[PDB]
Amino acid sequence: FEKFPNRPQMVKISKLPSDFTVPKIRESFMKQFIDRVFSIRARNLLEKETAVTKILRACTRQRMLSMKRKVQEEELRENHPYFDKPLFIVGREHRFRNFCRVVVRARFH
Amino acid sequence: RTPCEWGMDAISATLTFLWEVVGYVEGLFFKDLKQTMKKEQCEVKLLVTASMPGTKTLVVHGQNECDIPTQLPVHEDTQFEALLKECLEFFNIPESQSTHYFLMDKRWNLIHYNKTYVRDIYPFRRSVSPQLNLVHMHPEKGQELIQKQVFTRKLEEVGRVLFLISLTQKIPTAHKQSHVSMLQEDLLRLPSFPRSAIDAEFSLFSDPQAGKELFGLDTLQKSLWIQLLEEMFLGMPSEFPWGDEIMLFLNVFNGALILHPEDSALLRQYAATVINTAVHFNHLFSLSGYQWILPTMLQVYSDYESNPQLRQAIEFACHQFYILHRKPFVLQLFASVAPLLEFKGVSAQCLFDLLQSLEGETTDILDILELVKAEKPLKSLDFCYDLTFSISEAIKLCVTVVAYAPESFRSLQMLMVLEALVPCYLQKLKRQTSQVETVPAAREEIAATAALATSLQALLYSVEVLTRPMELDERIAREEFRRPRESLLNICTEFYKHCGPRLKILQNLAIALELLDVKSHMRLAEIAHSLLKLAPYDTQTMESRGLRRYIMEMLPITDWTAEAVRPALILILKRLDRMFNKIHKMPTLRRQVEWEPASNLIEGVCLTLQRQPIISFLPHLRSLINVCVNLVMLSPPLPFSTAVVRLVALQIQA
Amino acid sequence: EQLEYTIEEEVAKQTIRMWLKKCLKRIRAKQQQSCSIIHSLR
Repeated sequence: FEKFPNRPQMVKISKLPSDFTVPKIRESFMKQFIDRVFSIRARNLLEKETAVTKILRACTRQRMLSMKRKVQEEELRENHPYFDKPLFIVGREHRFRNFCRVVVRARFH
Repeated sequence: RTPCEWGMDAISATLTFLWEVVGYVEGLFFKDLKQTMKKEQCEVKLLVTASMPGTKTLVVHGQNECDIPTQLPVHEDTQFEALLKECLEFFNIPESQSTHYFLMDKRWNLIHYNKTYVRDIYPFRRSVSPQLNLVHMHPEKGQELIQKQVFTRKLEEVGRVLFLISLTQKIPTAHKQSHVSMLQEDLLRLPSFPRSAIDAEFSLFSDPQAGKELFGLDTLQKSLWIQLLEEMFLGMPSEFPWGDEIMLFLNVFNGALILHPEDSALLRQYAATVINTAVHFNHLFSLSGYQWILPTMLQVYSDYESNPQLRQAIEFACHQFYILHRKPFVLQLFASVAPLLEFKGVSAQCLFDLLQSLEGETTDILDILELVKAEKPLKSLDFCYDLTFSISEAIKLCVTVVAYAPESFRSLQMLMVLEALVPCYLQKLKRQTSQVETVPAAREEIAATAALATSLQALLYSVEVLTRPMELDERIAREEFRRPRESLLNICTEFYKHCGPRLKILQNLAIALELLDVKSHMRLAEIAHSLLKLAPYDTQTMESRGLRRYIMEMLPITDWTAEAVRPALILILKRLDRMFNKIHKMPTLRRQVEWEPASNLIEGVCLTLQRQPIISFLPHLRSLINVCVNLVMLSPPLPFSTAVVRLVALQIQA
Repeated sequence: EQLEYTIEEEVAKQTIRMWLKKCLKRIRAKQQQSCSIIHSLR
């Protein structure tokens, strides 16, 4: 795969005019993005203290809530169009592939 | 170990110099140091990355000798203030004499500050609880002693940070990575890392006598912490798997910026370190990594408009961020600014000014790049993309995001951004035409207007989904349903109202192109229809500013002469007819219905009927009048009756 | 070897702890009687 040139998938929307450029942006980024005058006031110590307390509360909340080969694997998956898709037509995210995976991997003093 | 009058002073003095010696020790490794210090039970005084469960309980003695002491509890988040309050309550001390008593350790000769955590000063959890004393003295002397001791302890902590930095710097490269890796883990295991790095003795800075020195020490310590974090980051592998815990580190930087934004040196260091981290973690910051830094930068930017130095620095930093990560950076910036948009938040004008700055080149006043550990040309991190963008590109990006997932929260945020941004762009165009009246300026104005029109047409085409119709859960659902529609109506009504009249006057100089195609008028009308369908059930949709602005401020401006466009009006008229028919059918709705907005709806209708009389022949309007007069009569207030009679008069005239 | 080292020092101080207990008893008795005296001084 490394021999072939890279060509990552890009965002494409069909329901748009023909004069709309549809800027160039990666599909993975869009997917993860969607899935997820007086200055006297700010100089007061009270405002700084409030901001710091807000930061500390956020940090406490976060605390409460809480290799190279694999990196290459995702890099290749992102760069090339047909990777991990068997026979080029099966579809890496097809329902029938899920059915095949579940039936094949089904296992059980 | 041994008590002494000048013990902590000696420790501070030693620490101020230890980091110079540490640079000359050959085989000093983190593991050995940690194990030795732990075995000696004094690691806290040397390593900032030291975790020690503090005393569970404390014993305090009163004024008299051998009087009943008190055995109070100590938790993980208890400060000496609550302990002192409990002491006062137990010892029956009048409130008038409540500012003369302080808790101090006679053995170690320490006078305790109110807002310093107890567990920090007594990390040792031994069989013996520390003995404190409630000593009475003049408030001034107590404050002076507290200032002195906190100054000394801050010096100690500065020395510790310096020691760690020096140790990290002076180690063999082959063993560097693992070392820094461990330095992360310990920091994550600390229950009080972010607080220790960020928290400051605010209440003491106000002291005129000794606040300046404390604040200087604070800014030095913050700078050192930032430097240490940068060193730790740059030692890691570039593809380290980060979770949300990254914030716990990145937020530290923010803590400095909030406190000392106005300090040229600290601001420079912050900018340089953020740029270095972004370059190092290319994959992370190219995906979701600017959602942690940017909000605080925007807040400071907006809150210090009067500081051209700070503004220029932030603009330069954002320009470098763009030159690095290009469009993902802009999208993440919009996501980060959406929550703070006001239209105590970032105004549409501050955002517009920041984008304006990004539109051009900015000089390095502070010489930030000197501190940047990367290639000075600083080419794009991703090989896919040498260009400069405009606001039009940002509008395109927002439109594309909306089109991709119209029914999503991020789409809502992008719509808000667009609503805040478009009017400023229009004003910019107007000003540009004004200052310079040359013909090419006019030509560029037409071209920009055309581009924006096409972009908004694409938006309206791709936002078809919202056309569909339809206790706290109900509120949330309705809010989500109506906000995007309101924002779209606002954007398009404002665009048409501003430009349309401007087209004639501009064309006066030196073939008017339709701003919005018929299909887009129909789409906007059926959006308004979907919104009206719920409007009688919910008061807030009736009060909707965007709905009212559309009905009474755009329907009169569109030229309904074209039979192709007319059905967009017919749909709205039919919906108004059906709606008022319902209102009249059952008085149950009529009991709680608010009619002041509906008067504005009728006012929009008759405004259209006045502006173009050609509307009046179409039959669907007659029925609306009839039911309306029927609805008049059990008596609508004046503001509605006046509108109804005015509509009747207009119809008669037509 | 580290286990045996730990065991050896642990048992050494486990022997020392008995002397510690006895002297602690004596000194606690003396100091408690002195605190009783001071209480009388109240």
